[PDB]
Amino acid sequence: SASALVCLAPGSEETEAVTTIDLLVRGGIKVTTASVASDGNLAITCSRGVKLLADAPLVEVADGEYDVIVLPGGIKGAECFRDSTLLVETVKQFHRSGRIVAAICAAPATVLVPHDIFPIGNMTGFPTLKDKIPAEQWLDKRVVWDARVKLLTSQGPGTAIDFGLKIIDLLVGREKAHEVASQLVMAAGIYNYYE
Amino acid sequence: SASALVCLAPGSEETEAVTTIDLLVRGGIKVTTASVASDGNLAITCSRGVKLLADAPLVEVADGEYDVIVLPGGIKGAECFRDSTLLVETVKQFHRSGRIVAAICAAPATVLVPHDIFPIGNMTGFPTLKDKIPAEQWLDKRVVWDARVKLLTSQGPGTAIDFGLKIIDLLVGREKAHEVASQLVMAAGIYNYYE
Ligand SMILES: [Mg+2]
Ligand SMILES: [Mg+2]
Repeated sequence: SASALVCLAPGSEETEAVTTIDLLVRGGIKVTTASVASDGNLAITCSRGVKLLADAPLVEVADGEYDVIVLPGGIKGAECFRDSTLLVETVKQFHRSGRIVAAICAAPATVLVPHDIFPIGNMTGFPTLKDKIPAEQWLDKRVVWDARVKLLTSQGPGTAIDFGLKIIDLLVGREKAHEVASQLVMAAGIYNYYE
Repeated sequence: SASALVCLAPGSEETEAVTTIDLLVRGGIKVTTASVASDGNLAITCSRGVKLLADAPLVEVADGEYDVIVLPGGIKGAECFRDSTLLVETVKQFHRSGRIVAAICAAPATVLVPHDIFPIGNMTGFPTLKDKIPAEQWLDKRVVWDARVKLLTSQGPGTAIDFGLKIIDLLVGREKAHEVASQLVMAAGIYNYYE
């Protein structure tokens, strides 16, 4: 029953987006990808040229019943998100309605901080952009989950597995996260949800 | 100047394919994606439903002068590769002309073994498919580079970074592989090609 709205824009980071989508599907989460292209185009060219088809334009699915909204990074993709009134309103509405906001890489500093969506809360993002996250909020962790504000953040292409697994934990739980992790041949430095 | 031909078929594993493409581009390698087993259609639905647009049909690019041919996994995609005469012949021709064959996940066992492409090569692949690789050829390692036959293999979605980085090391050098690795925020456990 859990569901995720994964946003995509021209210049989104394709490893971040695709890894996350794949993991969520493996976790039994229904995924809808939403284009935030300004014209509604669904055929998105990502930051390294990968061409990815979104399922729907954001305006058609933003009001949907999703448990989490996911913001991939990629500098130009994140700038598109920042500059989209609809995207920002949608993020705010997920937060205000008690749902989860998940953002990786460039997205925290580029989207969340300028719009002051989370004035209180811990967050991370891509490390070269750490001076764009307020110092009292920054943590240098692969994933940061601040349950007080239901904000999940993560750092870069290489933390996309950690990020996706944490979304699975938050939507479906530890058993499913561990199950998905066990499928991947993941590196020892990524938490695998069993103790 | 280095270039790569990344093959895509219905059911290819999208994290494996996309992570590899992204890393290669970050390494300064020109990447062409080719659809296989689709009668020329460029829209490829991957194993978890991610839809990619390939650059060209394989038949149109198979005789390009790429330095490496990359075979993503995903069991259905790898079966399409196995069952495509053009794919198999292209892989053989890359090898005979002194170029690299790179295969991940289901691709070694599904494509390389049944066609006896590398009959005494050493190789890895997805662990649950160990029984599909002749016992004397199997290594259980995140990445295997058999320099004698120019065969690069790797294990799963979670080894796609390791796989892509070794391609960069081989085609454009260790310093570039480290530069790319340093961009990613990689997990502990993955080799970063530093000094
Ligand atoms: Mg503040
Ligand atoms: Mg044999």
